[PDB]
Amino acid sequence: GMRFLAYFGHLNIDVLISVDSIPREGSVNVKDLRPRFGGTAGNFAIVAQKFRIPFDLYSAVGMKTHREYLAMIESMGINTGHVEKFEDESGPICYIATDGKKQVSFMHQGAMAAWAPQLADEYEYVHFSTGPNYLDMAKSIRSKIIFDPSQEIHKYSKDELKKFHEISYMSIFNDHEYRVFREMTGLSSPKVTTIVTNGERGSSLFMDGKKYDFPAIPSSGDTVGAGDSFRAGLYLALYNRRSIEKGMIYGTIIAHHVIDDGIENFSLNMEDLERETENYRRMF
Amino acid sequence: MRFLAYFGHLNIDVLISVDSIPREGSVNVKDLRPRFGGTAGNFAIVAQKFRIPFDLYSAVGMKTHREYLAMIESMGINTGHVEKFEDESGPICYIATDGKKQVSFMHQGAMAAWAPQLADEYEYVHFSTGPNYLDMAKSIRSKIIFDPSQEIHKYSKDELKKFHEISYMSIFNDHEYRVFREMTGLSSPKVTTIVTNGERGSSLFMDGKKYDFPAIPSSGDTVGAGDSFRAGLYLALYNRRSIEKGMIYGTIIAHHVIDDGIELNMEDLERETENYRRM
Repeated sequence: GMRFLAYFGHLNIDVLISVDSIPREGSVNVKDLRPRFGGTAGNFAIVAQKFRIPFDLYSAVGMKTHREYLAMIESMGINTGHVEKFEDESGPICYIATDGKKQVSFMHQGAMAAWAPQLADEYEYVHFSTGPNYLDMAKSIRSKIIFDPSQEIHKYSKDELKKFHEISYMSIFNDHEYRVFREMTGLSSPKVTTIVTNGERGSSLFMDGKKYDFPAIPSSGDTVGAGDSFRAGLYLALYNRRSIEKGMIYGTIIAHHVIDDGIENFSLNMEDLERETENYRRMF
Repeated sequence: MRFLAYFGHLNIDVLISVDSIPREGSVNVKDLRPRFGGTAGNFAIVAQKFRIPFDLYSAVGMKTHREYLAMIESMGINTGHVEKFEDESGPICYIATDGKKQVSFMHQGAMAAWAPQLADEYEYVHFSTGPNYLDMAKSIRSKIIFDPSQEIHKYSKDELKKFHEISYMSIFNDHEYRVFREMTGLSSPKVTTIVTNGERGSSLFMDGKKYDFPAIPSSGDTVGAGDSFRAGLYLALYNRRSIEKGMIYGTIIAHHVIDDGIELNMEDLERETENYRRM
């Protein structure tokens, strides 16, 4: 039987290393050390799971570093059957040294660089975010493909970018990545329906040769994973067979609540979401 | 009464290899691997190969040190006096390297939450790196070996002089001995003192004399060379040999670990020791 969504991304661990001053060379004392479990797949999964959106998470992790992350998401009821587990690898893991006035990130792909993804079953939607060899999978399947390259926009050639975009049902970018895309490809406007997020300011939808703007709801809190909350709202709409406008609004409202409340203490009933969505729609 | 209580770090070095360490932003990690080390760890590994009876005193955070404990336990090293903090991580050092340059981010973690208590009576107590061990040292009647190492700077002028005066022996590398003399204002030692100087060997300051022990020409991994030397020193002390014997034992064991690798018969050591004496 055909499933709803296969979602491809990273289950990244950020090791946050807080120091007074990052030196040029030599040692410095770590004031605070803590991990943050995230990445493109992880942040989506955690929010999407809270809404009971069906999805098969596709990723690759190194068991030298990712045992606790796997245990956490599995405890939330998230199926890790399509997450490749490399016993003698570490990663994806990023060591982030910070003083406030500077930041240095040491990114170890590890397991994600070792992975040869294979699409198991047939899906209505396949979301390709960060990771290896996605265009080879994209080309061969008949699913509605969402192209979401994020920080990996630079690894694709001009023809790979135009190809992946043209075969996609929708492409998603942030403001910077859209400029890089247009520039790398030579496309002035999108060939397919395209979402361009713009952090605190909101997001835009390029569709039918027109640009529709979705202003952000004022928020105050942790913005880490706000894009993934937004994507979870989009899929909530798609799952319920709602309009893309509805999906943009759902994403906007959900991103806002997760920033303000935090995903742990965040609940939201569909009745509120729907009322808030029609209010938003009438106002703009 | 037990032979030795050895205080130090069970340090995990997270070696992060990159093509170039950036001023800001990200960089891809070419190679990522752990190295289990520290003063307590490197000593414990070598000392256990010679079956020297010691009680390792340390503090580790279970968030990061479970595979380290696993390794030393599989070598037969008892971790009964290694404090195990469930909520803490560390001691752990994140070392970013590009060949030309290096940056270290040291997290004491469990070592910063440790309040050491000395359980049994010991003949020898070796205080290397960790908390201010002077409060313990003051109270005990054991033969104290003061080995401040990279933490020489944390002790005040009076603390350095005190710890040194109460010690049976003090041990330093060349840099730490300079630091020691400048902070305390002492031109020469007050108690028997060993000063190591890598490839140039080591010196024993005893009875107002300096006895030089040139190193045995080696080529290999120098990580833990000083800790191997200390294991040879305690091998002679365990077998009731003289200090001169310990210096030679240390010079030979260090050399063998550099050349032959960590992963020696007592009769072989006794003959090699005799051959060292005759140049």
